[PDB]
Amino acid sequence: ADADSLPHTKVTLVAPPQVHPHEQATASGPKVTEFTMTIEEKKMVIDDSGTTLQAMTFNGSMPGPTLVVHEGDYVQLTLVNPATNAMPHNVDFHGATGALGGAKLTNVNPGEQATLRFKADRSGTFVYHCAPSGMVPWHVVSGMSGTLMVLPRDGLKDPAGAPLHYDRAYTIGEFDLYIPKGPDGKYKDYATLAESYGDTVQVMRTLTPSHIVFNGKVGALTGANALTASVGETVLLIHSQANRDTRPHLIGGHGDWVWETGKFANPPQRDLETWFIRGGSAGAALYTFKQPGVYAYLNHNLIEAFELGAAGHISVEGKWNDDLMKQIKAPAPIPA
Amino acid sequence: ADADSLPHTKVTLVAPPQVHPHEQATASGPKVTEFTMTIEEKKMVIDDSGTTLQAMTFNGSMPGPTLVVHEGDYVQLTLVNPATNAMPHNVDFHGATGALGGAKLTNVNPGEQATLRFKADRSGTFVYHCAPSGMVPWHVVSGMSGTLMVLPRDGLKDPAGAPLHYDRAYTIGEFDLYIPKGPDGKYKDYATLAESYGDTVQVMRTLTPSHIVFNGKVGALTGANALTASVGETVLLIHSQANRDTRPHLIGGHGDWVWETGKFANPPQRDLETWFIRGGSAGAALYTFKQPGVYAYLNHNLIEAFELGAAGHISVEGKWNDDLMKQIKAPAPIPA
Amino acid sequence: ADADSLPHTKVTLVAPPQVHPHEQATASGPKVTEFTMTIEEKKMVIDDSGTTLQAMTFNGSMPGPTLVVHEGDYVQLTLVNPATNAMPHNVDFHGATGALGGAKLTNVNPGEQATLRFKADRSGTFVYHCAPSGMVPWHVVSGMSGTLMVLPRDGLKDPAGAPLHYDRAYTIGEFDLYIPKGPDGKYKDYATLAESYGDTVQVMRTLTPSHIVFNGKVGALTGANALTASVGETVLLIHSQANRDTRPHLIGGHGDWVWETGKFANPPQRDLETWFIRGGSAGAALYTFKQPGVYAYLNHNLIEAFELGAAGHISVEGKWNDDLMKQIKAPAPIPA
Ligand SMILES: [Cl-]
Ligand SMILES: [Cl-]
Ligand SMILES: [Cl-]
Ligand SMILES: [Cu+2]
Ligand SMILES: [Cu+2]
Ligand SMILES: [Cu+2]
Ligand SMILES: [Cu+2]
Ligand SMILES: [Cu+2]
Ligand SMILES: [Cu+2]
Repeated sequence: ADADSLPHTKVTLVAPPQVHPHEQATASGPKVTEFTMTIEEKKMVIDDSGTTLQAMTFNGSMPGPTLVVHEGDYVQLTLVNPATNAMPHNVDFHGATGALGGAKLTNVNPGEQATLRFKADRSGTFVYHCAPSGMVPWHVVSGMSGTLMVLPRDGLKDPAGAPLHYDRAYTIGEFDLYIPKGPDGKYKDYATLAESYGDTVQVMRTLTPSHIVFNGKVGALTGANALTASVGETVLLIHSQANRDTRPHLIGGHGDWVWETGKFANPPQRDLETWFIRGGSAGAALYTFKQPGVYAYLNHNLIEAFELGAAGHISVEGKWNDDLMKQIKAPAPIPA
Repeated sequence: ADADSLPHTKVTLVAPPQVHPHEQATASGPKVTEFTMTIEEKKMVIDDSGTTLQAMTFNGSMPGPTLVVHEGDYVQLTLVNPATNAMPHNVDFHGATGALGGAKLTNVNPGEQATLRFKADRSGTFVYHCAPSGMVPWHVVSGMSGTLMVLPRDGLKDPAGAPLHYDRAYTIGEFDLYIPKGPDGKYKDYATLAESYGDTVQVMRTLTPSHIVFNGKVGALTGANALTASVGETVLLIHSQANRDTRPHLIGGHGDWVWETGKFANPPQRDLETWFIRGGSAGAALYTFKQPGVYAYLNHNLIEAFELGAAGHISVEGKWNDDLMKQIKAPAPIPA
Repeated sequence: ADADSLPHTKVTLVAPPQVHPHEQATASGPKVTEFTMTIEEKKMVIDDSGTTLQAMTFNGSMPGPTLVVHEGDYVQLTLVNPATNAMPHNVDFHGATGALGGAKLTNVNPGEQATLRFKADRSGTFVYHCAPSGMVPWHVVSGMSGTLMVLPRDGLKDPAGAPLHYDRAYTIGEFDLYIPKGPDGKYKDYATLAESYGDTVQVMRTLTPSHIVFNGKVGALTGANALTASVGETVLLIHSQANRDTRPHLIGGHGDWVWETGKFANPPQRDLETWFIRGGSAGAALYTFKQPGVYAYLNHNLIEAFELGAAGHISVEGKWNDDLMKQIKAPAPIPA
């Protein structure tokens, strides 16, 4: 079980909301799984009015990509901070043990890279985020977080030990954003990342976000970018929030099996209407679709969802089942 | 199990905080349980200073009445929107599957009605609320929500499978309200429902409620309207919050058995001091009273309870038990 | 089991973050455990800029000391309100049954004392706090709360019934503070406790704390006051929040066994990254350290932790384990 003598394999990451190909149950023994990520500081448009955010990312996306391994594997990560960036970064994995999650060993300035290895000995969905000494909250709320999923080697199980299987996995990162407003009542636009600092920290101290978005912008998971599924398919919905609580709900569906604290050695709860992800954690839910149609997935503080942006769509094909729900009489004039 | 061939029965609903008569464990087979609700838009007084709210309700109350059925039954609801109302409404049941909880099939304008049927296949306490496209948060925080309780056919059980029974059930809906203040520092009073819209949405965006009330007003469950019980009685306390988290506590008592996520196929937790209802869900707790006296039931963010209004009273008759608690020496001067 | 015929023993309390000496598993039968606490109203400095708080305490500390007994014991407490204080106080134990937790029987004015006894029949960590009629939120957020820990007579157990043992226990009280700012943008300093009242209640109503501290001040658990442990030691971390939610996280570690609702008759959850303490409750977590180094323990809303103060340090001695984590390549220039 000395990692230096195990087989090494390289994985290619994919952008959210997809998750890279992987096995659930596996017959493999432990290995060293190698990953690479590159930091990207960039301005982005987060809404339909042109509001911008001076963002900081892992691999260009919010959230960063999901990494998937099995309990007992070793994660080997090369973190690259290109010289086009202006700030120093690092990475803290909540799934790792020691040295502030690895943040003490991965401090890279622009133009540097570093390589860390850690044993993934605990199963579950865990957050990873940047955490530079003295600038922690700002790097996290500007985009620097993602999920590491450590599956049990035997796959997911229900409370009685029966196997659970998913057909598709989707990853959703939810981000509370603090965009300053100027004296004319409009959101401010900054020329550089450093310029946004001072106004931004003052808005963070009110504890009131201007916007709360799934995957980088208002409406990111709607229209042509909605998630897709069919009747009879089982989906795994991974949800991460690295700084603030959230309470996910699928309108028209449920959480058939949910790990709200996200740790797969504990039994899941069933039939949930709305579950709770603690700020600084990732959780997971399974659902098998039984009816076709458009579904909304959102934070069930409804003001956060519909006024501030934390909502997305799932578009599901198949045949309608009148035994589960039926319109007995359509809307019509009250009888006189 | 085709609902068109099952026996149909009509139920008469009662106003909160009572719950309509029902069986716990039952020997009946599945049936179609028919209900009717009528929407009422009305101005109400929510506090002792005369502050009003341009409210929207189901059946005239906040919360709407609790509906009770058994797992495997079908719920058939006729929703009536009278022509005295000004807005369109609908209903989303978190306990149902498909068509946005039934909201896509129940869109009624003033002067219309519609009838929906759905299978109640999952046990637990679930929220139901209005959800009109583009106006969701406003209809919910103005009053439009209630609870649907789906009991297991065998009644409630503890973690080891032993039967649990309640003598009385009470339903509490908790509502975060966003009442705008004018330039003189006083709360505004609006002539019509539509006029309150624009100021109200601006207060919702701060995420800071002006008031947080149980059942429609500050002090609704105090004085002559306090809940009542006696020593040795077991009560079921159902608590719903359709938009914001809350953390219920019984001062002087406990939660003997609690389902905080509200889903009866999961084992309850015991001996809780304070539990947690996620915004967009209903939960339930059982308690057997052992001491007489006045008890307070409240949201244990104490500022929310005592400054903003989220607190109520339970008045309990019976005999005091000095083995559980005894005053050894009453307040007296410190000995010199 | 008549408490008047049981053996009585007096315990001497210690200041947080330590906990008074006690047994875990015990062969003793029930007893009456006697404690004394004295109230102290005092001004304190809570940060490095000189900001003061007109505070109210139990025994001079925030939080008050942790009291430890075993399930079935009786707690006998003498509460003393010295005549140097200006206000009336009392105590509500969430672990007790009846008379508003004992608050109806312990109303002491300055110059008075009173003695209460109650059966500790439910195991777990429970909050105790002051609760004077009409002034409840203010006495609690000014400092008046602590934890009562009721251990099972057989000690802590895992979900399968296996014994769990801790080598050290630490108690952390987290306090949301509402310090008013004057017209010059600086925090106000008050000559007396009564003078702070009116400005303070207005800040409480915004629901936005100015500061959120562990054990009385920003940086209380850092530097020479950091908590200490060694590799291989198992620590019990007790965390109380009497008014507002919090979400504890150990950077570089985990919660090996956690009771987030704090009630030891329920099975713990394992491998948690971040857990959740409901406002108005205390919870507990166990962790066995595997790596040496400085660890941070904090509220994982990172703005609350690093901008408002809710963070502390644990300093751990021992030998580094490269099989759990290893730096493969230190930060260096990207290869060209
Ligand atoms: Cl919804
Ligand atoms: Cl209380
Ligand atoms: Cl952290
Ligand atoms: Cu960074
Ligand atoms: Cu973290
Ligand atoms: Cu409506
Ligand atoms: Cu809903
Ligand atoms: Cu007091
Ligand atoms: Cu309390």
